[PDB]
Formats: sequence, structure tokens, C-alpha cells
Amino acid sequence: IQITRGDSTITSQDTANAVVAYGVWPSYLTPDQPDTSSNRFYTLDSRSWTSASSGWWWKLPDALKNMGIFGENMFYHFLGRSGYTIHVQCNSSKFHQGLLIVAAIPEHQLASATSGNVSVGYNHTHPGEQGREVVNKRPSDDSWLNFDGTLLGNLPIYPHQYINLRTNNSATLILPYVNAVPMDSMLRHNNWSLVIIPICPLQVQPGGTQSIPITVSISPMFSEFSGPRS
Amino acid sequence: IQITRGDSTITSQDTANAVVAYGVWPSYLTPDQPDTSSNRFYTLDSRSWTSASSGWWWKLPDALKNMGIFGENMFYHFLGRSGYTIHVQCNSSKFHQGLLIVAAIPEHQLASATSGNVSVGYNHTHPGEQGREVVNKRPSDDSWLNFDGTLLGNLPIYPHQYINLRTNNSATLILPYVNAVPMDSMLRHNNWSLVIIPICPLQVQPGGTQSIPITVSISPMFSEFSGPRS
Amino acid sequence: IQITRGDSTITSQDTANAVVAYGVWPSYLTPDQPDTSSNRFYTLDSRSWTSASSGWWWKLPDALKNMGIFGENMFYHFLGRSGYTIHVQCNSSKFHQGLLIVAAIPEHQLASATSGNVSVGYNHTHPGEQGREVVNKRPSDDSWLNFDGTLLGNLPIYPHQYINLRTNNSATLILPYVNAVPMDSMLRHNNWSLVIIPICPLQVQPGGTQSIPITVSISPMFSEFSGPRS
Amino acid sequence: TRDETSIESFLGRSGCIAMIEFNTSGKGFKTWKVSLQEMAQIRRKYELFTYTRFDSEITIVTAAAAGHIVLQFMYVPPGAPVPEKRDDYTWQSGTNASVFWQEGQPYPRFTIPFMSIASAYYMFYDGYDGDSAASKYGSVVTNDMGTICVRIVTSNDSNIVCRIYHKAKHIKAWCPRPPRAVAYQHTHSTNYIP
Amino acid sequence: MFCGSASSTLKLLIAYTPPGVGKPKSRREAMLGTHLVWDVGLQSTASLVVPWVSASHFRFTTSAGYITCWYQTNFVVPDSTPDNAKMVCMVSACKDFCLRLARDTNLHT
Repeated sequence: IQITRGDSTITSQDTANAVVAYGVWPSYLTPDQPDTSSNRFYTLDSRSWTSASSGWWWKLPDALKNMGIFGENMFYHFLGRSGYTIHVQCNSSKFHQGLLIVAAIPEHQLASATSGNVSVGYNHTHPGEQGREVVNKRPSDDSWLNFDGTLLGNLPIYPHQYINLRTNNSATLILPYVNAVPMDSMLRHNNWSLVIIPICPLQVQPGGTQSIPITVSISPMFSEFSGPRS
Repeated sequence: IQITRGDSTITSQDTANAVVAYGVWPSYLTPDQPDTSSNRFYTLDSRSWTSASSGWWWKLPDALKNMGIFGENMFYHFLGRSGYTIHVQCNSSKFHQGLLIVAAIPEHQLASATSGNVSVGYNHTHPGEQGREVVNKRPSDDSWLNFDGTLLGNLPIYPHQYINLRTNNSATLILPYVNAVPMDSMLRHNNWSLVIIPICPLQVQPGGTQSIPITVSISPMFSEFSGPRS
Repeated sequence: IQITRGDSTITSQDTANAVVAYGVWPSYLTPDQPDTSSNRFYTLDSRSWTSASSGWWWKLPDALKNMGIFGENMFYHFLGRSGYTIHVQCNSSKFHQGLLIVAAIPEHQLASATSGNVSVGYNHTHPGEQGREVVNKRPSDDSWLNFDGTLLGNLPIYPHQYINLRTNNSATLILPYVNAVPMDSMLRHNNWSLVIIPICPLQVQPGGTQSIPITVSISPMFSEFSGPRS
Repeated sequence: TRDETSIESFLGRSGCIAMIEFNTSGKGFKTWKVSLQEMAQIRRKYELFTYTRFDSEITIVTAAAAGHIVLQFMYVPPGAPVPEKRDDYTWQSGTNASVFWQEGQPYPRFTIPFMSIASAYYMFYDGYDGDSAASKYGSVVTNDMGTICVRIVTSNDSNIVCRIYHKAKHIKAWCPRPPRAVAYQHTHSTNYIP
Repeated sequence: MFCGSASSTLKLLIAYTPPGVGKPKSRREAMLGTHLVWDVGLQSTASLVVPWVSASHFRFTTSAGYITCWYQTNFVVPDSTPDNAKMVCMVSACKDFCLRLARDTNLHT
């Protein structure tokens, strides 16, 4: 079927099978709002999944900082807040096989690739719409350690879905705003990280397409901002 | 008293004494809309009125093309439409004297300063927020010929008010959208020209302030646009 | 499912999705009839669609002149009249691809393959059940000019359906009798031409079947004749 | 049944989170910035969660070796000035909480409220103190919990050890996380490489 | 209409750019405008209705904007399948369409 938000439209039949993170639907802040001009789907450049791929990650709201009205609102206001719909699609033949976990991690504070007390640098933790494709202030490459010193088999404790290429070509995550303050700096701090990791690596025989596209579409939901400036 | 529109505020007691051009209040287009984020007062740089001044003019919407949300909407849409509130204030002592006519002219197609069939050039007819202060494709300097070959004494046939410095320091014009099409190119065509001409030149004795400021504040009203682009 | 007419039976699930030409169902002539012995499906020899194919055409009633009771009725009566059901089936794998337009053209008066005022000859315009497979009195080969000096992109103005091999393997056209007289010579004049043209040429990889069969089944509908002779 | 797996049971057990030691003969005072990150066994349990909120009950077990010694234990709340000297003005401030304790008396106890300007403590924080290449990253940016300060009040050769027992109370925890699979290297950091 | 095999899959981004905005230079710029991400594997047909957008109620028959198409993904197939396909584009009026002031001219000789 067809999903439309703002002037953006995407096609997928799986949309009713979304995982709502922690069972909480996104919402506007309670008494104790730009709507659909902000809340479009922004579709990122598709990743090439291959038998060699270690996985990918993006940080939110950072991946949207260049994206239209929402990206401008992150610079033109002091504080902000939003949920997200993340839709991940992965088109393949009946003859391809592979398993992704698609997970959203709140406060995904990255470990460095180094032994000291040295922090991960701002340039590395804010990769923008391109994300990081996994291969002295650079982050960990250990997707099997969740880039943070925790095992990949335990990653399902976070809001997640599997993409198993024989069963389903897509996953949908609905993320509420998660923070210990009502609103925060959209540029200094990321509420969520989208993590996509191949559990079972891609296999296909020669003469099949050796790269399959992973397409990520992100819509802000119930976005709110305060301290407007020109 | 205080007048507030959007995040803009101006002070004047005269606001109820506005001239509504042709008796028609501005309105949204009938079935045969960004509101207050667009419809602010934009206050231009004040003109220096002196005993030597020949008058000033601005073209609308051209004078607002650089002005915030309304100026952006003129580039980010193919067609547009608006009325205006024009508020002109002219602060002076009890010892200054002078008479302005403040007039709004629909389709003020300028004559050139030259004898041929040569048109006035686009650079000259689109002066922006600075307007033209009156001194081969340049417009007429003859304010006494309304820059168009018609007498200044007959200028009151247009929507107008006088500023007589002994009586009133301000004028307000409310302009509906006036065109032979419902909506038009905001960048190729000007619906209105604001014209300010001293009928009686400024006089004040030495030791008084020899320049008095004319402050022009323009608010779009019932602004509408179509053919949006990013 | 199964479709049966007279002693003839054909199998296809798509039969409810037929295009009725001009929205008019075939019918017997109004006051201002051999039934099912005439009104069988006659299945023609299947065409070989290949990557080289330019298209095919048949003329009606001419393609049925040798076909059983209906073909005999065209010789044994002076005047006749009928509608048609045309069912076109095109069996293929999931690994073949291609697009046919199947169209019925009323009064498809062919252009010649030559520059003079010379008419197309009777032998060429009456090809019978074999039709013409497109490559001085011979007709045009220009399927892109509809064999009549009109563009193929505009062929959808006629009663038509697409066969897109990924979506549907069949098309059905229901044709009423179309003429400016109630009944006419079935041998001198053709009411309809069936035209099948590949818009997107057949593609399949080597080791797949390089020719796919197009099977045309035509049933007369509401056939009527007058001036019977032995 | 299953109250022993409640968050109050799992996170709310008293443990020695710090080990203040100092000598006397400036000098005769010590300070410790309060955090749960010092001891790996405590830290691992709190880091099963993304956010936690609790009041905390401090009990200070003191041993000393050369009349009875008198100590001042002072809680300095987040953003207040910490002592620089044994008889600085900060020890007299009525805005700090002090407990005076004398040797052989029952051990001093007090509850600090949840002090943070945010509604919970960040066990993890995917953000910065600022824009710079020198800016701190992670749960060191947020979560000033205050400082515990100790001085001898008595006039004079002695060694003092204070075990700071901490119990979290009225505990709430949010957004569960995978357990730490590899050794802790440094406080507040997620770094793991030897 | 996509005319690749039943085993062929691909995403295309179909974008409409309003008059005066200027044709997109990239898939990202097209995605920031009015667009459909069309999965041709799931849906063999897509449609776009461009409504009337000009200052006058009519315009002369001698801009209205651009439709542009972009790859969102590479072309995906299993073995023994064509690694290319064809797409067909179509146009028609909606029920609101109107023509005015008839003229005859040499646009056909």
C-alpha cells in the first residue's frame, strides 16, 4: 500500500506491523508544533548490503540536520523535541538470503577504538545523513560489542525488528521522544541511534545481484521547538 | 497606543483613522495562507526629510522581497497575492512645519527620464527596501508629473492621506490586492507603489533638527501563494 | 477458471476483467440469430513472440471466414453482423519480461508501403486466420505509425488492454458491432482489426524459452445474417 | 513473590561506593566527587538502565589510628564551591549539609534528595558539553551529584579511613540496556580496549 | 508502468518540481520536494496528478514544472533474469480539464 506524509510518499504493505518503542506512541508535550510541513518522510541514500558488510548506524536528530524544514528548525531554535517513524526497506529476490536486526538505541554513547580515557570526537559522533558504514578519537568498529562493550546477541532488549529476506523485506520502528528533560539541544545531543546489523550475512549465487539496497526513510513525529530565532 | 503583528510591535495613537483603498478591506481569495509568521510589520530604514527633499517611492511587493518569511515566499512560490497595511510616521517638534502626501498608486508604470520609446530598466523599477529618493533607461525625476506625465495636484484621486506636521505625525493606508488576475508573479510585477511627496517643503529655524525622519512600516495582509518549491 | 461456449472450452482466471469497447455490450439488432452453434470460441494458431517481433494483426470477420458454422454463414448469406469476444493469452515464466498492447481498431483502413495514390490490394487486406506478422500494393510495416500514419503512443484511444508479463498473462476485449449500416457484406468489409504490438520487447536470459506463445481465441457474439442461400 | 527482582531490591542495596583516606600531623581534609562509576560491581547494575532516579542515603563508616576524635562530614550540593583548605569558608556555609561525628558514636547517616536539574540521572548520554574538539562526551557531562568532604575538627599524627556506604531509595529506572560484556577501563566512559 | 520481470525489483523516486523552482540536480534535492518513492517490485504502476497552478485561470498552448525520475536503489535481480527493464510513461486529462479559443496552424502540414 501507499503511505503519505507532507508532500512525501513511500510504498510498503507492512506498515501496520510496526514496533512501537516501549509501547508508547509519540505525542506532544503535556501541560505539566509545525505539523506536516516538518513531519515528512526523508529518505536517505540507500546502503549497499553485501556479504562483506559489518552494519550501519545513524544518530537522531543528527541524520536529519540537513533535511528540509526539520533540519532548519534544529538550527533556528535553541531547544527541540521529536519522536520518529523509521521505515527500513530491503528489496531482494526469492534467491537472496540474510538477516538484519534493525534496532533503535536510546543514548547510544559510543566507545572509542582506543585504550585510553579519550572520548569519541564530535566529528565522528555527528556523521549526518550518510551515517557510518562499519569497517585516535574515532568510535569502535565492534558491531558484535554494539560499539559500546555489550554483546550483539543482547541487542534485542532495545526496540527492534528483524528483516529476514525470505519472510519480510521491511521493518518499521515508531520511536517516542526519550530524554530525562522535556526538550533539549538538537545539535549537541542525540536521543536515538538507528543501528542496522547483519546477523546472518547476505548470500546469493553469482549472476544474482551481489549488493542489495537498504533504504531508510525517517519521518519526525510530534516535533516541538522553543526559543525561535531568525 | 500599541499595534502588534507576529513578533513585531509598533506604537501610534492614529491607527483607527486609516484610509481603506477604494473602501475594500483586504481578504483571502473567494472559492469562485501562512498567517502571522508572514504577516508581520517590516519597518524600513527611515528617510531624512529636509527642505531640499523631492519625495520618495517604493514598489510592492518589491520593497519586501528581502523581508523575512514574506520575502522568502516570493522566491519559493511561482504565484502570489497580498494586501498591505502601510503605516507612515513622521516625528517632529511643534516648531517644524511641512505637508506630505502619502499615496498608494496601483500599476504605477514609470516614464523614463529620456525622449525615445525606451522602457524603464528592471534594475531601476525594482529598487527593493531602500526605495528611490528623488533627485538612459532610468525613470523620471518629475514628482510634480507623478513620474508618469500626470499632475501632482491630481494625485489625491489615488488612495492617500496627508501628513501635516502641525495636525498629525502619521498616515495609515490599508491596501487590498489590486490586479486583473487572482494571483501573479511577485517578482516580475508590482501591484502598488507607495509614493511620499512633500507638497509644502520642510521648514524649521536653525538650532532645530534640520532633518526629520519618515518611518515606513509595511505589513502584508491576507497573503496567499501557489506553486510551492524547496 | 473455465469458460465454455458451444462445444469449445478455454481456461483463464482473468475473464471478469474484460474491456467492453465504448462501454457498449454486443446485442441483437433492435426492431427499429443462430446462437451457440455459431458463437463458439475459435482458437487461432499461437504467434511466436520473440525479442525481434514487430507485432501482429488480424481483420474481423475475415480471420473467421474458414472457421466452422460462422465461416460458412459468411458465404451462405448476402449480409451479416456480429460482435466478438477476443481473448488473448500469453503464457510466460516469472523470469520473462515484456509489454503488449492488445487493441481493436474499427475501420482500420491500411496505408500502403509505397509513395503513390495506389490502394492496398484485397489479397493483402484479407490474410485470414493466419493474420499478418509484421516484418507495390502491400500494406505498411510501420507499427510505430499504426500502419495508417498515426503514432503508436496514441493507439490507447481505441478499445485496448495491456499484457504486462509480470502482472497479467491475458487480455479480453468485448467488441460490439460497429458500422454506419445495420448489416453489411462480411467478405468485402472488415468492421474491426485486432492489433497486438510489443511496446517493451520480450527479454529473457539464455536457457529460458526464447519464444513465448501468444494465443488468440475469438468468439462471435450476437451474430445475425440475412439473404440465406444454399 | 518476585519482589527480590523489583528495581528497589536490585539497585537499592547498601554498598561501599567510595574509600576516603587522609593523614594529619591544607593536609587535614579530603574530598570525593560523588558518582556510582567508581566500583565496577555497583556500576554494572546501574548501567543496565539508561536513566535512573533516586534519593540516596549515605552512611559513613570511619576507622582511625594515631582523647576521642571529632570529624566534620560535609555534603556540598551540585554547583556549590568545594573546600580548597582545612579551614576554608565553605565548611561554615549554612547552604552545605554538615554532620559532626565523634568517635564511638553510632555512624553518621543522612539522605540527599535527588539533586539534578534534569528529571533523572543519565547512566549514558549521547552528547557533549559544547561544540569543541576538547568537549567532554557521555555521562560525565550531566550528573553532578555533589561532593562529600571530610575534615578533622580536633587540633592534632593520625590516619583516618572513611567507607562511604550508599543506598539508593525510591528508585525508578528507564530504558533497559544489554549488560556490560567486557571490563570497565575508566569512569563515565564506555571504552573497553585494554 | 514498470515492465521488468516478476523477479525484478527496484525503487525509483518520482518527483514533481513546481514551475519557476528549477529542475532538481540530484536524488536528494528531488527527495526534499513533492515525490513518491515507488517500489516497482511491490507495485507495477504509479501515478501523479499535477493540479492547475498559474496566476491566470488559463495559460497559452505555445512553465507548468517538471516531473523527474531517479534511482533510489540499484536494480536487483536473481540469477537467469534480465539485468535491465523498461518503463512506460503515460498522460491524460482529469475531469476538470478545459480548452479555450480554437486555432488552426501549420503544426501539421
